[PDB]
Amino acid sequence: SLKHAVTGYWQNFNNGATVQKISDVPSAYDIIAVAFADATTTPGAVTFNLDSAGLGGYTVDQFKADVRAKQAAGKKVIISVGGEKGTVSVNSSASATNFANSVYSVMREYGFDGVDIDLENGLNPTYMTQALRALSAKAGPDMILTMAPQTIDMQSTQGGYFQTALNVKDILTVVNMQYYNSGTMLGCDGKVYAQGTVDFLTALACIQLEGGLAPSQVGLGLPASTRAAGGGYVSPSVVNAALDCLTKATNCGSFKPSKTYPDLRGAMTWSTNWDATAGNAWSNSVGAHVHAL
Repeated sequence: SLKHAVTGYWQNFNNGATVQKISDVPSAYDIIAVAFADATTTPGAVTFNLDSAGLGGYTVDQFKADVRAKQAAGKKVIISVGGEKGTVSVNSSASATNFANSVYSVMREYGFDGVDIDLENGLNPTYMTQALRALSAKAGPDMILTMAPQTIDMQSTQGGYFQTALNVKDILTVVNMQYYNSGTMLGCDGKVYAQGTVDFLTALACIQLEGGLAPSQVGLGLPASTRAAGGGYVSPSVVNAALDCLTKATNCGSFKPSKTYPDLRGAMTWSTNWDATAGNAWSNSVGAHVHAL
C-alpha cells in the first residue's frame, strides 16, 4: 500500500542487471522510482530520455501506457533526479526555478506522480527548499516527494538533506535513506555502527525518527542483492528484523530504540532489475513483511 510502502528503483539503462519494462516490475512495489532524469546545459534543469535502444526497443508510447497501468493498479511512479553519475546542481534562485519548471514538465509529459531527490554531488538546503516549494505550487498537494540521502547526509538535523526534509516536512512522502555503500556511522545513541547489520538500520533510522520526521516519512533503503552495491547488502530477514524492531520492539539487535514507531513507512531497494536477477527474493520477502505491518 502507499501507507506501508516498498519503493523500488527501475533502471532507465542497462548495467548488466535484468532488463525490465515498467510492466515487468513486481506487484510488491508501491512506489516505482524511474532512474534517472538527465542534467542539461541549463543550471538546475533536467530532462528524461527513455533508453529505448538499451532496453530492447521499449517505446515511449509503451512506457507511458505501462505507467498508466501501474497507476490504475494503485501504484505511484515518480522520476528520480541524480544518481551516482548525476551532475544536477540546485544552488541559486535561477537553478531552483529551472529545476521546478523542468521537473514539472517531465512529470506532465510522462504522467509521473512526483519526484525523488537523489543528488549525490551536493545538496544545498537554501535552494533545494525553494525549488521544492516552487514545484509543489505547480503539482499540488497530491505530489509524491521522496528523497534518497546517503548516510553522511542524515547524521544530524544539520545535514543538507535532513534540513531540506524538515523544511518541506508537510509535503514530504518518505526519506528512503541508502543504508549501503557506507563507511561506519554514528547511531542516535552516539555509538559507531557498520553497514550490513540490523543495528546499522535501526540506530541510524532512530536519528530520523527522533529528529523531527514522522514515522511515515522514514524508509529503510537496501541493495536488492550483493550485485546491486559494493557493500551493505543484508538478507531480507535482516530488513524484516529491523522493521520489527522499530515498529513493534521485536527482533532488535544490540540497539534498542527507546520507542516503537508502528507507522514506519517501509523499505526501499536499488533496484527492481537487480531484484529480478536475484529471483525477486528481496521483494517477495520484504514486500510480504511490509504489507503485513
